[PDB]
Order: sequence, then structure tokens, then C-alpha cells
Amino acid sequence: LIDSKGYGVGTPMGSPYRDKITIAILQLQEEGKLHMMKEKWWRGNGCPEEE
Amino acid sequence: FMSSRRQSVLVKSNEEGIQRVLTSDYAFLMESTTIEFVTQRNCNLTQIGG
Ligand SMILES: *[C@@H]1O[C@H](CO)[C@@H](O)[C@H](O)[C@H]1NC(C)=O
Repeated sequence: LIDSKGYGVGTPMGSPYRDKITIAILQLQEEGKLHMMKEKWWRGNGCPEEE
Repeated sequence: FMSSRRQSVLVKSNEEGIQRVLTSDYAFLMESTTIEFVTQRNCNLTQIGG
């Protein structure tokens, strides 16, 4: 990687439900919900390289 | 580099920093006296540079 940035769920300026999504995303990272979704969409075809 | 790579190459302790050299290609910067203690107790490390 060259840079290191991140995507994010956008909220309006000074919103209370920014904090509840902040708690929600970190819950799904520990139980592995996002990694089961990242392997579901960015994969989908096992390639050949194996050499 | 270190301003752009915070929480990636910026470890918070010496014991986790020597271990990070022991895992990956890591070039940890620290004081010279402790390097002279670790290198004499670990034969998989060295002090390169002055
Ligand atoms: C490097 O140092 C020790 C002692 O020389 C060696 O036995 C071992 O292979 C290495 N230690 C690791 C990989 O933790």
C-alpha cells in the first residue's frame, strides 16, 4: 500500500447516530461479519496461478 | 514515512518492537545501549549503522 485511508458511513454535522454506528461497526469486525462479506463480493472465482 | 504509516510501523513498546523485527522485515529505531544488550543476547539480530 502507498497511502492508508478508509471508507466511512457518512452522517450529518453533529449527529447523534454517528456514535451508534461507531459502536455497531466495531461489533461486526470482531465477530467477522465484514470479512465474510468481503470474501463474498471481492471473491467469486478461484483463479489459476499456482506456479 | 512514519507520519503516513502511524499504527502500522509505529509500535508502542520495545518488547513488541523486537518481536516485530523477529516476524517481518522491520528496521526498528531505538537507543544504542539497549541494542548492545539485545544483540549480545540474541544471535539473530545486529546493529547496523553508527
Ligand atoms: C533467532 O535466535 C535464536 C537463538 O540464536 C535461534 O535459536 C532462533 O532460530 C531465532 N529465534 C526466533 C526465531 O525466535
